[PDB]
Amino acid sequence: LNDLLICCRQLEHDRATERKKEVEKFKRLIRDPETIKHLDNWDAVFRFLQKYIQKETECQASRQKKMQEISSLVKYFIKCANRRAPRLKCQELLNYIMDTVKDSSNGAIYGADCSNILLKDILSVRKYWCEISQQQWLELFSVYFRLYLKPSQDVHRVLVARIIHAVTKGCCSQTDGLNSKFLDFFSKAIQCARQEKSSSGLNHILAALTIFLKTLAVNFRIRVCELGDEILPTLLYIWTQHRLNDSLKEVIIELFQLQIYIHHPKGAKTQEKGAYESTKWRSILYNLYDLLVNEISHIGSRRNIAVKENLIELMADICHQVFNIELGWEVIKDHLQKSQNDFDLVPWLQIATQLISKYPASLPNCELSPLLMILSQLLPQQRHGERTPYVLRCLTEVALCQDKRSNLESSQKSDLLKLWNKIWCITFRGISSEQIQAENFGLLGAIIQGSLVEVDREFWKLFTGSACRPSCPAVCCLTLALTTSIVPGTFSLKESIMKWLLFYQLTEVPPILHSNFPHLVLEKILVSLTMKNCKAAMNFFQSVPECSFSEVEELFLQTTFDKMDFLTGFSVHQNLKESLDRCLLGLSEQLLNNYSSEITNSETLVRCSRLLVGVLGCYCYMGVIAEEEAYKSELFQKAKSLMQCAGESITLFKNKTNEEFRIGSLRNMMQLCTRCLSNCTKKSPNKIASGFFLRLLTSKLMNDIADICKSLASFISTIGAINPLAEEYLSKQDLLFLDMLKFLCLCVTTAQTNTVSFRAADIRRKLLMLIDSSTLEPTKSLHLHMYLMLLKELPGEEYPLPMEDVLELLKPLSNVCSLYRRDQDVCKTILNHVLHVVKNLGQSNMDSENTRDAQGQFLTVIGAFWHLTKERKYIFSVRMALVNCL
Amino acid sequence: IELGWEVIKDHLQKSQNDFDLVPWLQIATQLISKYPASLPNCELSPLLMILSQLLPQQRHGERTPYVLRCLTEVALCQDKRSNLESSQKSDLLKLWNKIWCITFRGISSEQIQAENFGLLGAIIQGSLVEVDREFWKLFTGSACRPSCPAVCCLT
Repeated sequence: LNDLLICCRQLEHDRATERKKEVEKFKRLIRDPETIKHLDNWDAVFRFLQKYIQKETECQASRQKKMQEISSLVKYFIKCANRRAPRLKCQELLNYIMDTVKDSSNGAIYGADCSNILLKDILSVRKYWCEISQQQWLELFSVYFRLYLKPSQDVHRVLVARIIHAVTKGCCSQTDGLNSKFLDFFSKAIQCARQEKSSSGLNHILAALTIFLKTLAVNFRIRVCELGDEILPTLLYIWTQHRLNDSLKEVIIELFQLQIYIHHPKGAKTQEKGAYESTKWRSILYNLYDLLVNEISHIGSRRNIAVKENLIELMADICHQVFNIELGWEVIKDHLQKSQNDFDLVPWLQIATQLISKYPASLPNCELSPLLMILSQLLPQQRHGERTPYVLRCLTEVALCQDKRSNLESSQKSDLLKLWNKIWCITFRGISSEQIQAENFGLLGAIIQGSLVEVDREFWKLFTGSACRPSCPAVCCLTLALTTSIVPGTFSLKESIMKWLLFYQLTEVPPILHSNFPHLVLEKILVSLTMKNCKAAMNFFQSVPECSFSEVEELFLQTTFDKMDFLTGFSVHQNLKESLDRCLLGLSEQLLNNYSSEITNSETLVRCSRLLVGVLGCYCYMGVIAEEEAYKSELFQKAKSLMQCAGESITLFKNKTNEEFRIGSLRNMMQLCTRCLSNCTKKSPNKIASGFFLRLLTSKLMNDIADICKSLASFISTIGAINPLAEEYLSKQDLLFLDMLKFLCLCVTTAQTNTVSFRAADIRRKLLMLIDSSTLEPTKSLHLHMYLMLLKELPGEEYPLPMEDVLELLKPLSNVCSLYRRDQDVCKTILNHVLHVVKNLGQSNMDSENTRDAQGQFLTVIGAFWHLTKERKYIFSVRMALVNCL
Repeated sequence: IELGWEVIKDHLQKSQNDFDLVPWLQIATQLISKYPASLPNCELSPLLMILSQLLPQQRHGERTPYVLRCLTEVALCQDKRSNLESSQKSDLLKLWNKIWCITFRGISSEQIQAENFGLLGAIIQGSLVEVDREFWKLFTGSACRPSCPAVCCLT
């Protein structure tokens, strides 16, 4: 080991003739046992390589080949050194890269090569990405940006900008942020963009500018505003005089949208509302409006005729900022009128849709009637065309804005009603078109929401027979129709509606079970169908209460003081009850008879059980039935039998763990049952349904899932580094494991409220043994994710947890904090996770030794974090996390 | 070898796509239109049953006008027969009532306007299904435009 290294070092210091074989001898001297016994050091061989390289280069075109093979061999040495683990320290390697790239004596190919090693090794390892200091970060950024500014241009320039985005990503992710004195540097780069035409690496530069402005938007707001005011005209000139590269266009539009957010947070218009106004900025806005108007009328701006969402948002924001040369809705109406083809009509409709959806008040009350008339004229074209769904969804937010206004005069409201009735009768036909099924039901629910057009008896005929299958648009239209209208008795119409909702073929599953619906939506409609007063039940149901760069907009609003976040039992139709019960039992027999172990899936049974428990909870919340007799109903028996028949899937899975085809169905039903449960303690039908679902669950499946937790716990592009918290390290089995932990945590935290067959004490014991100190390994991503999820879910303020359990949970925090102190993202994540155990740590009625030990450990770790923050070792996000936990 | 409508019904049943189903429907329609007597009275009920099953496919497809014309020709052939038994005539009346209540939807589609109007006219002229008050509502307002298909059945 040491003797071999000494011999290799001595051989490398000999003459060139001897070195010709000494290089190969040193390359072949490495071996697996040698590196196994060498684990510690690597700094010795690193500096040996350093001195060998410097002595080789110390002593034209001939030397280029020698440089090539020495670069190849040092690259091989770096790759093999970090093949297993990154033992080599990144500091000296980065200094070597810096001192070899700073000088112009080394060739550009060597610079590109060392950049490749920098990205593949330094920029691909989290430890290397995190151990770089702020001063080293900023000096490396400065030297690389100065190299990018060199007049020499080669193929590597687009490569160099790739570093620029990465390093800028590093300083804003691991450090608090470098000073603003470097901003002018980028300005000069922008000036360079005004001269060069290739723009090979300009996309990366623009992306780096966008991310840097997003990071630094917290401070230097005036500096950012003036920098934008002086830089955006250059970007406008480039856009005018460029080949319109898609990446360049999208990054430029992203920068423009960021600047609009900076200048006009949350659509602010006047100076007193928080927005910043200037003549140059207004001229820039007008020029950008003209450019967007020119560009939207292009083939490549969209076979597809739909414009991308970013363009629509940018155009709508510009229109809102400029609407009061004179601009207004008149030019929009003229463009709509003169659009003789769908190609030039769809973009304007999209712009109007987005503008009304985001800014309902941007449309004056005088122009709503002309807009409605032009939309009505453009709606029919003798058949279902491309623009038909666009117009259908454009009318939706127009109707919504009409709902959200009350200053309209009597004449105007009468005129809009006499136009909306014709709109209703026109849109009544064409519902059978399935390709616009989602769009049609958007209007029908919306208008009924505002009571603009009185519902007719013929509308109730639509939800009958096999005219349309029960889908989410259909049910969300039906519920809104039911809230503000009374179903006619033509005792039979309600029966037809119930039949259509529960249409069963006498061998395909009903569409309600096949597809997914929002939780507790069909059940409310079903229980109100039998209600004496459906409208009253509707008004009663929703009367119950409930428990990125966007946040920078609210931050600016708080800073400017524009938005103050602070200082702010019915009887039921008896006759329909037995009919509903008969339908339920019939579908129960149909589902049970055709059920099979393999061919029949399980999530359909889960959805049917959700429907049954929703109906039961709705009945319990009313005075229809009592809870005790609800427990004894045959609906409970069928719901239990559903999971009894579905448990054989888990029984087969626990024996055949290697199976990879059932994982999708199991994860589907597992996500469904997680969405079924509700952890809120308020008196709501959701709580009753969750309790029923928990009490349905048997102990055998609980034990099986707890055992397979331990069974599976033993299993063994991006510009910069990979976040350890990212999902790319998580496979399908990992996703199943995490949502399985979610389900089990919800079950253990919500079962104690009611009476269940299974005992939660042993379940919690297994959960804690899953994260046992001997078993848990902080170095593993899966184990760390499981620990964070368990810490997030186990604590609960409703009922105090045992102090032994919470101290056992808190014990493995110290080592994972120590091993991941250099990574800011994991620190902020764990700080966000640890704040939910305080609600149970605060309750200390039984002041024992364990309580004092747990609170002392928490106090010590919080104090250590506070001291670390006082040492300027944590980024701003860590500071917000610490403030939140305090 | 034995040949008959049984193989035609089998081909209709096994046709999983409109490519292999439209030609057989066209052949049946032509045979019924030209030679009504070629279809024995025993197989008309299974033929109508398979046609009713093949009529809906969750949207307006290419085979829909062909199925509509086939049903029209079947109704026309049923018009020119009087030897049917009481049980068979009652069963076909019930099946035609089901077809009547099914065919109301999709009337707004102008592409299959002519076929829908022809089928409705065939059923009404044959007196297979008693007309309802909802039928008169169809020719009201601006839901459909007056045309030759809209008046040939109306008269």
